[PDB]
Amino acid sequence: KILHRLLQD
Amino acid sequence: KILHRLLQD
Amino acid sequence: SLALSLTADQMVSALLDAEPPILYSEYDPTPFSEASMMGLLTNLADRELVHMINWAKRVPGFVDLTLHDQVHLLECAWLEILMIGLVWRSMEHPGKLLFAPNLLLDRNQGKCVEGMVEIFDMLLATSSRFRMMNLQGEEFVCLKSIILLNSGVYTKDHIHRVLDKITDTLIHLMAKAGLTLQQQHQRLAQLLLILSHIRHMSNKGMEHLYSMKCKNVVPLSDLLLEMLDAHR
Amino acid sequence: LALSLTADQMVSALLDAEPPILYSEYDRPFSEASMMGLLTNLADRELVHMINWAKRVPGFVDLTLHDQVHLLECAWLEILMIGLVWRSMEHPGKLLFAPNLLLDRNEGMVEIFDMLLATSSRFRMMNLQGEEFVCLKSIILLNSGVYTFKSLEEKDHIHRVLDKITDTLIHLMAKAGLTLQQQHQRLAQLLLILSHIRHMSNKGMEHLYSMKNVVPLSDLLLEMLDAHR
Ligand SMILES: C[C@]12CC[C@@H]3c4ccc(O)cc4CC[C@H]3[C@@H]1CC[C@@]2(O)C#Cc1ccc(N)cc1
Repeated sequence: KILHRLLQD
Repeated sequence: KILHRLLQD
Repeated sequence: SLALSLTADQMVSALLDAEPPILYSEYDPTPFSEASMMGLLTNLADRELVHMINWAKRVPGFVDLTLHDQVHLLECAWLEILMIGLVWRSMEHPGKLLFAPNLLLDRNQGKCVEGMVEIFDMLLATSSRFRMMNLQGEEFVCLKSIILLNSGVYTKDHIHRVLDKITDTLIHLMAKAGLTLQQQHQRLAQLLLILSHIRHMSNKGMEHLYSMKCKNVVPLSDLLLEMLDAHR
Repeated sequence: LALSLTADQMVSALLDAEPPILYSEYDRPFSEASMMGLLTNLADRELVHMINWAKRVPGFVDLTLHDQVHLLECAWLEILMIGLVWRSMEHPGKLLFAPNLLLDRNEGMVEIFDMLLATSSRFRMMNLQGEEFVCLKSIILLNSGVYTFKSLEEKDHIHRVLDKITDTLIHLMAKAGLTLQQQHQRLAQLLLILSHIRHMSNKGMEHLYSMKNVVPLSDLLLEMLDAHR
């Protein structure tokens, strides 16, 4: 999900 | 409404 | 008017004496289906509402309010009050919800109704939280009356004045049990933040109750429908 | 790391982490769908800053990615609402979604609008301070999804950080000259408002589920929608 990838950054 | 009656009784 | 003059012990004793009784479900159980289990729960909730209305009138300061304000507060908080009571009497039964002394249900039985397992796990988690915190009965009646006065106040200075006194009563109980100043305001915060989750569970339950009226399978009482209609 | 922060180190860390106030695309003819598009477009751009703000909140990075996702999926709308209510405090009877987007009271959205207005008037009446606002917002992030989490399960770490923020709120009120009784009462008043913020968020999710109709929604905003439904 997008929330996961944005938290990864 | 029924709530009126029970609050007054 | 009169509530503001009580002491902290007089407030505790007044709230304890106003506690509604633990009602019973309809006996001869027969496992449950979706229509039968929901009929037992809505029948129980309707009978508890009558006692809740009289319990609210015994909450100090609640009678000083206008009839319209008493109606509004109960219309907004009735499901939260049912839930915190269910959670309270389910404390000493981990993994099970004591709806009634003859109606103790676990998470498995919540799957008879679709979408009820989510509410069940939320209610079970709240009970475990209270059990972990070692919630006392004196603290419980304070939280329940706080729900009654706070849940509808935002949709009035006298109500907030009574809320401050129940807050003083909460701190007075924690200082009684020997809790330090740091432990008092930390436990106060923990208890009040749980009310946010109780509000969340009520909102989720209202949607189910609305979709339940739109099903017409399990009957709902006129009183229970009027409390529902106030949230639409 | 978060357990070593003093009360002033907690406030300074939360103040430095504050996201910016973004601007709307408001101009000129306005359909009810166009007004909503401006709000959903604004909320989507705010979500990107909230995600990076959350990583700056002490203790949030100590959590698993799964729990960080869960806390944000449950609290994102509450945090948008308390921020809107905060920056709308000095504007009685109006909601400041953006500096160029100041909306007054004048389908069903009026219920959400009046509730947000009442929250803003309640904050203004209490004379809510910025140091208190940043504490309440971080409490919402850590508390709104803690009750919806196997046994591996240090969620006592969240309650440890929650107790640290509670000590921070009390330290703030003690500096303002409030007696011990006034500190406890104000602390209770602030946290009871979070129940109404949860109520507004749940009613907002029901409206947002209805919109996912003609008004377009971003891909991130739709993922946050699927969490509550
Ligand atoms: C109000 C409610 C039934 C009665 C319950 C009840 C009864 C008595 C009581 O002292 C407390 C409670 C608290 C929980 C209440 C349920 C929470 C779930 C519920 O809202 C329901 C339902 C429902 C769920 C799913 C579907 N499909 C339909 C209806």
